[PDB]
Amino acid sequence: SMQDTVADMLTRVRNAQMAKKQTVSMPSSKLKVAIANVLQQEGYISNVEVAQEETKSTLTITLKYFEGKPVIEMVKRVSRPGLRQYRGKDKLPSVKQGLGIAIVSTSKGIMTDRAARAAGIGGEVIAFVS
Amino acid sequence: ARYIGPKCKLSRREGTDLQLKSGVKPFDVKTKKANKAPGQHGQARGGKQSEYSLQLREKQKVRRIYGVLERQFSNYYKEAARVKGATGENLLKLLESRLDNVVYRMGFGSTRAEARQLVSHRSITLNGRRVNIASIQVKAGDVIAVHEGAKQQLRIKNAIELAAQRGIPAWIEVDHSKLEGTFKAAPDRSDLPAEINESLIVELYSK
Amino acid sequence: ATTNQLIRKGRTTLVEKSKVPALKACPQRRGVCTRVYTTTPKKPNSAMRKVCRVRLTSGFEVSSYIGGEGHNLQEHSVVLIRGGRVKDLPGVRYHTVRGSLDCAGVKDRNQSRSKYGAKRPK
Amino acid sequence: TVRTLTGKVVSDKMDKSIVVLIERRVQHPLYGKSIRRSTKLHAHDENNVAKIGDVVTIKESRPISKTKAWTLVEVVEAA
Amino acid sequence: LVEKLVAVDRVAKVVKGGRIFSFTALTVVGDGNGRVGFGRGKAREVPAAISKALEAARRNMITVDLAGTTLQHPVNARHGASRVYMQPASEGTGVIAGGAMRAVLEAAGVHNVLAKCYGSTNAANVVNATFKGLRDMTSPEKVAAKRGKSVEEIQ
Amino acid sequence: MVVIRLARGGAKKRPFYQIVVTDSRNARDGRFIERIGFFNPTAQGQAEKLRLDADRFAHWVSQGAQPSERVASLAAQAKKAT
RNA sequence: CAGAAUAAGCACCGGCUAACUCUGUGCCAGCAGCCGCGGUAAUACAGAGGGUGCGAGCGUUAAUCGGAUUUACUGGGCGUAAAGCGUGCGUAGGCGGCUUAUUAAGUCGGAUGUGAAAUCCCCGAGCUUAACUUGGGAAUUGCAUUCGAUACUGGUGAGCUAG
RNA sequence: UAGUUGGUGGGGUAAAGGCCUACCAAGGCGACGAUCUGUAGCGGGUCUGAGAGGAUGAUCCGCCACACUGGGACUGAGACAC
Ligand SMILES: NCCC[C@H](N)CC(=O)NCCC[C@H](N)CC(=O)NCCC[C@H](N)CC(=O)N[C@@H]1[C@H](O)[C@@H](OC(N)=O)[C@@H](CO)O[C@H]1NC1=N[C@@H]2C(=O)NC[C@@H](O)[C@H]2N1
Repeated sequence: SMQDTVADMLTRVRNAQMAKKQTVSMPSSKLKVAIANVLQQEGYISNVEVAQEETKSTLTITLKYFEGKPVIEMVKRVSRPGLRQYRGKDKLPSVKQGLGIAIVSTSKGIMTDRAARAAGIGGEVIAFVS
Repeated sequence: ARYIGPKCKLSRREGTDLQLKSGVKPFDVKTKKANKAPGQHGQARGGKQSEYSLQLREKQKVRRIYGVLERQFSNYYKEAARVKGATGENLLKLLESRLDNVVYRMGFGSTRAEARQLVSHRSITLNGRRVNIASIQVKAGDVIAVHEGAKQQLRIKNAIELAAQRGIPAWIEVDHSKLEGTFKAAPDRSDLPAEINESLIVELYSK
Repeated sequence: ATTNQLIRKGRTTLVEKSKVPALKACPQRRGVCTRVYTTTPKKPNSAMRKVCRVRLTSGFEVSSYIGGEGHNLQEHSVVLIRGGRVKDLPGVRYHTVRGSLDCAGVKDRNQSRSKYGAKRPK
Repeated sequence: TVRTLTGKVVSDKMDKSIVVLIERRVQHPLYGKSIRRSTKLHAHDENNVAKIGDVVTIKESRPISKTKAWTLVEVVEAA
Repeated sequence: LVEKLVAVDRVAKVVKGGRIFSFTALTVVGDGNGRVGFGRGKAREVPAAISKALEAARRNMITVDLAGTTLQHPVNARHGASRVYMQPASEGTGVIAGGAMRAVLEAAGVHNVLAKCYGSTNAANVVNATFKGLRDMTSPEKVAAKRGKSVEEIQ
Repeated sequence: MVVIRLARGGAKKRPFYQIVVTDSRNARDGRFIERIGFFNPTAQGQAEKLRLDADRFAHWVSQGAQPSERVASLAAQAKKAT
């Protein structure tokens, strides 16, 4: 059964980018929307939309392609249900010598590792994007 | 221990003048066998070598001129690596700071071996006291003089006359009339010859 | 392996067996020569190579090669043995030190004298 | 100012004594995964108020018997 | 244009009444300022194989965007069963790498780098892996351009 | 009893003493309660010869610690110097 | 004060690996860490000459870690190279859909106490230099108490329907 | 596992305590490894390693244990005492 919806979302985005799709859709959740907002702010994706039919909620993401290649080149799930990963403020990972982002869930909300270091807090390392 | 024996074959093997003789007669007239290795199977300079051969041959050339053995040279490299800066220039500065080499560059000895013998036989005073260790590190603003009994030595007079032909370094201010001098600063890399390559030595010691 | 499998049962390290069991973690051993003889090499080598069966102070009986040309050993000699294989001889895992206790140094030898235990010529 | 623990009672058969199970969650030193560990502490309960299944608090004290060195403070929740 | 000869091997082909022997050569050419390429050559004799390998190397070249004299970021690359890891280093470190990586890095103009091979160390495969890693390495300007941001925003 | 005494260290023929407060039954260079200074009878040049923490010395004397003869002489000399 | 007077050996030279020839012997004598040398021109055995590396030392044996991503947490695999149980059901356990309130166990942050000295590292000091001795720092990545944060995981209450 | 696990009265100790004793109850530990068995003094540290790890516990410092092999107590502030 499905036991990691965040990993499902990341895999959907990865496969859509590899297949050169324009948009990608999934069932929605607040955590997924929070991650997508960080991606949009950092500029890896273009637009985030949430639609509601009744109790169902759908998340739609518009993908970006610059030159020939997709903008999101690498996206890796770091923390997983079988192995949770927590880091302090001094040991937050850096992706590609600061050229990528690490998505971190902290007590002040989801941010990048750069913002987490600026705020001087740690948290759970969700994913690496580059 | 210090190497004792023939210096000309040592210079020939590395393929350059190692400044191991006084210099009254040039290297070519002194040896007549340059471009030939000392062995009967000795060949020309154009013989190809491996990278391990080149690195080793550079380190041996660096050691032979200063008269330093392997243990002390390895300790020199280990200190230079620890000190912050360029490792090669640090090693060159350490080699150029030895008391015997400073005495030789002050012109009190025709060769570095003569300078070493002068230092060892207590003929040299550093900052007013008689020392006998050739490996003493000279620091900035130091004073090296010739001892009273050491003065009036024809070897010393010939040494200073021969040194007059060479150019006195910039970091050494020497009064030949009083047989005294002051080491002012460690030589920079530009002052030293550029034929010495130290990247090979650093690679060899850092493998 | 999964993380849970690693937690339940970790990784296993296999011990390495010594290639010189009779020395018993000692640089050398003393023994009594039980039988001195000659053997033939395994192919593709052919010779008559000198070996001795020795009983060690560790409680083991082994075979040890005699290096060099010309030896004065025999039964009941007391010898010192070190480690070292002979390769083409099956089952010879040790060497006999020349010129140590009863074994003598090789004769008329002037290079590599520290091996084979020959003193300086006059 | 006195060390205290919260747990659940797993035995009340003994006279004036209870066995409370304390649970903690730690990281595995090598593999990093969060695991759970359990310890059983005998505690002193003067009036036998505690029963099997309640959630209780116990504080450290001087020894009362061979195995009991903790004493009941209160019953947080009842079965 | 610096040219390095990484490897030379003698190969055999069986025919009736004997074997035909040949030579293969692998070469890496570069300009020392971010342009490098590699090639292979086969011939009955060594010099012709070397010349053909050099010609192929000059035909197959790429441009690499260095950060000074070192890499922009850590690189993981692989070709077949050969995997390579490369890491930027501070000035004075040197090229701490195996010979096959070293030729490519020096021809490309890298002066300080720490590198490692995992798996097979076959020369051609290692050269391919290092070549791919250098080709795929990115830079802050390209990252900012692709994300629609500024390099100061990227940091 | 509690004593204030000298524990020896340094090299052969060149002793260097730490001034320590300790139980008298302990070994000379072993377990101690607190170190409050040092003494170097062969100091040359810029080397310091005697440093004593007078506050800790007085505090420990007020609680019954007994200085040795050498330590008492050193304390008197340090007080005279300062 | 006297007078060069009292003071150099060891290993190696086929490739890995810096350093090559001549005699002697002829699958013998022998060498060998691995691949391998020796069966009449042996740069690989023994001697000699020459050279190379070290130097009051030089080699051999033994032992630990490394190279070994060759037990792979960092950091490996299972169609044919070693490796998916013959196939199901199911116990302990591991993991687990969406929304909301609350808690604060995991998680994160601050403060305080502690983490002996010596040792390691840094700047100095004294030894003719160095080893060595020594002043002061830094570090001791930990532990405990207490005060905070609530995104995620866990607990509790309520609700939902895509499993 | 049957003084075993807990309780009460009493004894005992410098002092808490099945430490001992008489009764009362049937408890206590264990797959988070009890019981049995092999090996081993522990730490600060030392060697190696990029690190994570691996190996180690001479000389210096702290703690523990032992004194030909076992069982005891006396004196004393302190010993079950090289
Ligand atoms: N293989 C023989 C196939 C025969 C087979 N029977 C065919 C068959 O049955 N059905 C047809 C099915 C065809 C299939 N759908 C298409 C396909 O195979 N896609 C994948 C292959 C892509 C492409 N085709 C090959 C390619 O780009 N190579 C380059 C090339 O060698 C060289 O670069 C240049 N430019 O020269 C090198 C750098 O020097 O980088 C290589 N790149 C890479 N090396 C890496 C590596 O190994 N792993 C990981 C990743 O890093 C790899 N990328």
